[PDB]
Amino acid sequence: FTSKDTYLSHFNPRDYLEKYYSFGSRHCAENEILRHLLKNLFKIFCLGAVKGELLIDIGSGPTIYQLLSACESFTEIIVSDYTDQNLWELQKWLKKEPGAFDWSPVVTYVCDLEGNRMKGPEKEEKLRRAIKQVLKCDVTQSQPLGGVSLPPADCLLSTLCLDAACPDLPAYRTALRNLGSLLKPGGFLVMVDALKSSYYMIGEQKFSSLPLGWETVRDAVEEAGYTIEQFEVISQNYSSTTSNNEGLFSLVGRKP
Ligand SMILES: Nc1ncnc2c1ncn2[C@@H]1O[C@H](CSCC[C@H](N)C(=O)O)[C@@H](O)[C@H]1O
Ligand SMILES: COC1=CC=C(C(N)=O)CN1C
Repeated sequence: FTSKDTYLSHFNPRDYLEKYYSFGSRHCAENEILRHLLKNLFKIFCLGAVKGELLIDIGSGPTIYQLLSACESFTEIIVSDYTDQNLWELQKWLKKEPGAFDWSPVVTYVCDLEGNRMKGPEKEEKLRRAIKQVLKCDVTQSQPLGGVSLPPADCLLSTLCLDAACPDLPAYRTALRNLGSLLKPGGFLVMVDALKSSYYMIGEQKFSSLPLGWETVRDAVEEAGYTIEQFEVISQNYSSTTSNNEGLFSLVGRKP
Protein backbone atom coordinates (compact mmCIF):
# COMPACT_ATOMS: atom_id res chain seq x y z
CA PHE A 1 0.00 0.00 0.00
CA THR A 2 1.22 3.51 -0.93
CA SER A 3 3.03 5.14 2.01
CA LYS A 4 2.99 8.81 3.11
CA ASP A 5 6.58 9.11 1.83
CA THR A 6 5.43 8.05 -1.65
CA TYR A 7 2.91 10.91 -1.72
CA LEU A 8 5.70 13.41 -0.98
CA SER A 9 8.04 11.94 -3.60
CA HIS A 10 5.55 11.08 -6.40
CA PHE A 11 2.36 13.21 -6.21
CA ASN A 12 2.45 15.92 -8.89
CA PRO A 13 -0.33 18.49 -8.09
CA ARG A 14 -0.52 20.17 -11.51
CA ASP A 15 -0.65 16.81 -13.34
CA TYR A 16 -3.36 15.62 -10.92
CA LEU A 17 -5.47 18.73 -11.63
CA GLU A 18 -5.00 18.48 -15.41
CA LYS A 19 -6.04 14.81 -15.55
CA TYR A 20 -9.06 14.97 -13.24
CA TYR A 21 -10.30 18.56 -12.94
CA SER A 22 -9.71 20.34 -16.27
CA PHE A 23 -13.37 19.82 -17.24
CA GLY A 24 -12.36 19.89 -20.93
CA SER A 25 -12.86 17.80 -24.09
CA ARG A 26 -10.65 14.92 -22.98
CA HIS A 27 -11.03 12.83 -19.77
CA CYS A 28 -14.76 12.39 -20.34
CA ALA A 29 -15.32 9.82 -17.54
CA GLU A 30 -13.52 12.16 -15.14
CA ASN A 31 -15.82 15.02 -16.29
CA GLU A 32 -18.95 12.98 -15.61
CA ILE A 33 -17.85 12.09 -12.06
CA LEU A 34 -16.98 15.75 -11.37
CA ARG A 35 -20.46 16.93 -12.49
CA HIS A 36 -22.09 14.43 -10.13
CA LEU A 37 -19.76 15.36 -7.26
CA LEU A 38 -20.62 19.05 -7.74
CA LYS A 39 -24.36 18.24 -7.81
CA ASN A 40 -24.14 16.24 -4.56
CA LEU A 41 -22.01 18.88 -2.81
CA PHE A 42 -24.47 21.59 -3.91
CA LYS A 43 -27.35 19.59 -2.39
CA ILE A 44 -25.37 18.88 0.80
CA PHE A 45 -24.29 22.48 1.43
CA CYS A 46 -27.07 24.59 -0.14
CA LEU A 47 -30.26 22.54 0.31
CA GLY A 48 -29.78 21.04 3.80
CA ALA A 49 -29.00 21.92 7.41
CA VAL A 50 -25.22 21.74 6.89
CA LYS A 51 -24.20 25.29 7.78
CA GLY A 52 -22.09 26.97 10.45
CA GLU A 53 -19.12 29.18 11.29
CA LEU A 54 -16.12 26.90 10.67
CA LEU A 55 -15.45 24.12 8.19
CA ILE A 56 -12.20 22.12 8.15
CA ASP A 57 -11.39 20.29 4.90
CA ILE A 58 -9.07 17.31 5.43
CA GLY A 59 -6.83 16.07 2.60
CA SER A 60 -7.78 18.93 0.26
CA GLY A 61 -4.91 18.18 -2.08
CA PRO A 62 -4.51 20.99 -4.62
CA THR A 63 -8.28 21.23 -5.28
CA ILE A 64 -11.01 23.78 -4.49
CA TYR A 65 -14.02 22.23 -6.31
CA GLN A 66 -15.23 20.68 -3.03
CA LEU A 67 -15.40 24.13 -1.36
CA LEU A 68 -17.41 26.10 -3.92
CA SER A 69 -20.88 25.30 -2.53
CA ALA A 70 -19.52 25.02 1.05
CA CYS A 71 -18.57 28.74 1.13
CA GLU A 72 -22.27 29.64 0.76
CA SER A 73 -22.86 27.94 4.12
CA PHE A 74 -19.61 28.55 6.05
CA THR A 75 -17.94 31.85 6.95
CA GLU A 76 -14.51 30.35 7.76
CA ILE A 77 -12.78 27.51 5.90
CA ILE A 78 -9.54 25.77 6.81
CA VAL A 79 -7.92 23.60 4.12
CA SER A 80 -5.34 20.95 4.95
CA ASP A 81 -3.19 18.25 3.32
CA TYR A 82 -0.30 15.92 4.09
CA THR A 83 1.57 16.80 0.89
CA ASP A 84 3.52 20.08 0.88
CA GLN A 85 3.51 20.64 -2.89
CA ASN A 86 -0.32 20.30 -2.98
CA LEU A 87 -0.65 23.16 -0.48
CA TRP A 88 1.67 25.33 -2.59
CA GLU A 89 -0.37 24.59 -5.75
CA LEU A 90 -3.50 25.61 -3.83
CA GLN A 91 -1.74 28.85 -2.80
CA LYS A 92 -1.03 29.71 -6.47
CA TRP A 93 -4.79 29.91 -6.93
CA LEU A 94 -5.62 31.60 -3.61
CA LYS A 95 -3.07 34.37 -4.28
CA LYS A 96 -4.32 34.70 -7.89
CA GLU A 97 -0.86 34.01 -9.30
CA PRO A 98 -0.06 33.64 -13.00
CA GLY A 99 0.05 29.93 -13.81
CA ALA A 100 -2.56 29.02 -11.20
CA PHE A 101 -4.86 26.21 -12.33
CA ASP A 102 -7.87 27.31 -14.38
CA TRP A 103 -10.91 26.52 -12.24
CA SER A 104 -13.30 28.68 -14.39
CA PRO A 105 -15.34 25.86 -16.05
CA VAL A 106 -15.88 24.23 -12.64
CA VAL A 107 -16.72 27.58 -10.98
CA THR A 108 -19.18 28.38 -13.80
CA TYR A 109 -20.89 24.99 -13.38
CA VAL A 110 -21.43 25.53 -9.64
CA CYS A 111 -22.74 29.06 -10.33
CA ASP A 112 -25.18 27.46 -12.82
CA LEU A 113 -26.19 24.88 -10.17
CA GLU A 114 -26.82 27.61 -7.59
CA GLY A 115 -29.25 29.42 -9.93
CA ASN A 116 -26.84 32.00 -11.39
CA ARG A 117 -27.41 34.35 -8.43
CA MET A 118 -23.69 34.95 -8.83
CA LYS A 119 -21.13 35.14 -11.61
CA GLY A 120 -17.75 33.35 -11.66
CA PRO A 121 -15.43 36.13 -10.40
CA GLU A 122 -17.78 36.87 -7.48
CA LYS A 123 -17.86 33.18 -6.44
CA GLU A 124 -14.06 32.96 -6.61
CA GLU A 125 -13.65 36.08 -4.45
CA LYS A 126 -16.10 34.74 -1.83
CA LEU A 127 -14.21 31.43 -1.58
CA ARG A 128 -10.83 33.21 -1.28
CA ARG A 129 -12.34 35.34 1.49
CA ALA A 130 -13.69 32.28 3.35
CA ILE A 131 -10.40 30.34 3.33
CA LYS A 132 -8.64 31.45 6.53
CA GLN A 133 -5.79 28.93 6.89
CA VAL A 134 -3.82 26.46 4.76
CA LEU A 135 -2.35 23.81 7.10
CA LYS A 136 -0.34 20.58 7.22
CA CYS A 137 -2.40 17.56 8.35
CA ASP A 138 -1.98 13.82 8.83
CA VAL A 139 -5.20 11.79 9.23
CA THR A 140 -3.31 8.84 10.74
CA GLN A 141 -2.43 10.91 13.83
CA SER A 142 -4.62 11.29 16.95
CA GLN A 143 -4.12 15.04 16.54
CA PRO A 144 -4.52 15.34 12.74
CA LEU A 145 -3.62 19.05 12.58
CA GLY A 146 -0.46 18.59 14.69
CA GLY A 147 -2.20 19.75 17.86
CA VAL A 148 -2.60 23.42 16.89
CA SER A 149 -5.17 25.25 18.98
CA LEU A 150 -8.33 25.72 16.92
CA PRO A 151 -12.00 25.99 17.86
CA PRO A 152 -13.98 22.77 17.33
CA ALA A 153 -15.38 22.77 13.80
CA ASP A 154 -19.05 22.96 12.84
CA CYS A 155 -18.23 20.81 9.79
CA LEU A 156 -15.54 18.34 8.85
CA LEU A 157 -15.15 17.73 5.10
CA SER A 158 -12.99 15.10 3.38
CA THR A 159 -13.13 14.21 -0.31
CA LEU A 160 -11.23 11.33 -1.94
CA CYS A 161 -8.69 11.19 0.91
CA LEU A 162 -9.49 8.38 3.39
CA ASP A 163 -9.48 5.50 0.85
CA ALA A 164 -6.03 6.69 -0.30
CA ALA A 165 -4.64 7.31 3.19
CA CYS A 166 -5.74 4.04 4.89
CA PRO A 167 -4.19 0.64 4.03
CA ASP A 168 -6.93 -1.40 5.76
CA LEU A 169 -10.27 -1.20 7.59
CA PRO A 170 -8.79 -0.90 11.12
CA ALA A 171 -6.72 2.03 9.79
CA TYR A 172 -9.84 3.52 8.14
CA ARG A 173 -11.78 3.34 11.44
CA THR A 174 -8.84 4.96 13.30
CA ALA A 175 -8.70 7.83 10.77
CA LEU A 176 -12.44 8.41 11.27
CA ARG A 177 -11.88 8.55 15.04
CA ASN A 178 -8.95 10.95 14.54
CA LEU A 179 -11.01 13.38 12.42
CA GLY A 180 -13.76 13.42 15.06
CA SER A 181 -11.34 15.06 17.51
CA LEU A 182 -11.65 18.24 15.39
CA LEU A 183 -15.45 18.35 15.32
CA LYS A 184 -18.05 19.83 17.73
CA PRO A 185 -20.68 17.61 19.31
CA GLY A 186 -23.64 18.07 16.95
CA GLY A 187 -21.24 18.89 14.10
CA PHE A 188 -21.42 17.47 10.57
CA LEU A 189 -19.05 15.04 8.89
CA VAL A 190 -19.22 15.33 5.10
CA MET A 191 -17.36 12.64 3.17
CA VAL A 192 -16.86 11.73 -0.48
CA ASP A 193 -14.78 8.77 -1.72
CA ALA A 194 -14.40 5.96 -4.27
CA LEU A 195 -16.21 2.63 -3.89
CA LYS A 196 -14.44 -0.72 -4.43
CA SER A 197 -11.24 0.96 -5.67
CA SER A 198 -7.79 -0.55 -5.02
CA TYR A 199 -5.86 2.11 -7.03
CA TYR A 200 -5.95 5.39 -8.95
CA MET A 201 -3.45 6.82 -11.46
CA ILE A 202 -1.80 10.15 -12.14
CA GLY A 203 -0.35 9.37 -15.55
CA GLU A 204 2.17 6.60 -14.93
CA GLN A 205 2.12 7.07 -11.14
CA LYS A 206 0.01 4.46 -9.32
CA PHE A 207 -1.48 5.20 -5.90
CA SER A 208 -3.17 2.62 -3.65
CA SER A 209 -6.77 2.69 -2.45
CA LEU A 210 -8.71 0.72 0.15
CA PRO A 211 -11.60 -1.04 -1.68
CA LEU A 212 -14.82 -0.60 0.29
CA GLY A 213 -18.47 -1.23 -0.60
CA TRP A 214 -21.11 1.30 0.41
CA GLU A 215 -22.48 -0.89 3.25
CA THR A 216 -18.97 -1.16 4.74
CA VAL A 217 -18.52 2.63 4.57
CA ARG A 218 -21.94 3.10 6.23
CA ASP A 219 -21.07 0.64 9.04
CA ALA A 220 -17.62 2.15 9.76
CA VAL A 221 -19.14 5.65 10.01
CA GLU A 222 -22.07 4.47 12.16
CA GLU A 223 -19.75 2.51 14.47
CA ALA A 224 -17.78 5.74 14.98
CA GLY A 225 -20.98 7.14 16.53
CA TYR A 226 -22.35 9.21 13.64
CA THR A 227 -26.01 9.35 12.74
CA ILE A 228 -26.04 9.16 8.95
CA GLU A 229 -28.32 11.97 7.83
CA GLN A 230 -27.71 11.54 4.07
CA PHE A 231 -26.01 8.88 1.91
CA GLU A 232 -25.84 8.67 -1.87
CA VAL A 233 -24.13 6.34 -4.35
CA ILE A 234 -22.69 7.92 -7.51
CA SER A 235 -22.90 5.13 -10.09
CA GLN A 236 -20.06 6.41 -12.33
CA ASN A 237 -16.63 4.86 -12.97
CA TYR A 238 -13.30 6.55 -13.70
CA SER A 239 -11.68 5.78 -17.07
CA SER A 240 -10.52 2.22 -17.63
CA THR A 241 -6.90 1.74 -16.40
CA THR A 242 -7.24 5.05 -14.46
CA SER A 243 -8.95 3.28 -11.53
CA ASN A 244 -10.89 0.10 -10.81
CA ASN A 245 -13.60 1.90 -8.79
CA GLU A 246 -17.26 0.91 -9.01
CA GLY A 247 -18.94 4.22 -8.32
CA LEU A 248 -18.36 6.68 -5.50
CA PHE A 249 -20.32 7.79 -2.42
CA SER A 250 -21.20 10.99 -0.62
CA LEU A 251 -22.54 11.10 2.94
CA VAL A 252 -23.52 13.47 5.73
CA GLY A 253 -23.02 12.32 9.30
CA ARG A 254 -23.79 14.09 12.56
CA LYS A 255 -21.65 13.75 15.68
CA PRO A 256 -23.65 12.87 18.85
N1 LIG B 1 -2.06 10.55 5.87
C1 LIG B 1 -2.64 11.54 5.21
N2 LIG B 1 -3.19 12.60 5.90
C2 LIG B 1 -3.79 13.65 5.24
N3 LIG B 1 -3.83 13.64 3.87
C3 LIG B 1 -3.30 12.61 3.17
C4 LIG B 1 -2.69 11.54 3.82
N4 LIG B 1 -2.25 10.68 2.88
C5 LIG B 1 -2.56 11.17 1.67
N5 LIG B 1 -3.21 12.36 1.83
C6 LIG B 1 -3.73 13.26 0.79
O1 LIG B 1 -4.89 12.72 0.18
C7 LIG B 1 -5.06 13.38 -1.06
C8 LIG B 1 -5.73 12.46 -2.07
S1 LIG B 1 -6.03 13.29 -3.65
C9 LIG B 1 -7.59 14.05 -3.13
C10 LIG B 1 -7.55 15.57 -3.34
C11 LIG B 1 -8.88 16.32 -3.20
N6 LIG B 1 -9.40 16.30 -1.83
C12 LIG B 1 -9.92 15.85 -4.21
O2 LIG B 1 -11.09 15.64 -3.86
O3 LIG B 1 -9.62 15.68 -5.40
C13 LIG B 1 -3.67 13.88 -1.49
O4 LIG B 1 -3.72 15.28 -1.59
C14 LIG B 1 -2.76 13.44 -0.35
O5 LIG B 1 -1.75 14.37 -0.01
C1 LIG C 1 -9.41 11.70 -8.53
O1 LIG C 1 -8.66 11.39 -7.36
C2 LIG C 1 -8.91 10.10 -6.92
C3 LIG C 1 -9.60 9.19 -7.69
C4 LIG C 1 -9.81 7.92 -7.19
C5 LIG C 1 -9.32 7.62 -5.94
C6 LIG C 1 -9.52 6.27 -5.41
N1 LIG C 1 -9.44 6.15 -4.04
O2 LIG C 1 -9.73 5.35 -6.19
C7 LIG C 1 -8.62 8.55 -5.19
N2 LIG C 1 -8.45 9.76 -5.72
C8 LIG C 1 -7.72 10.74 -4.94
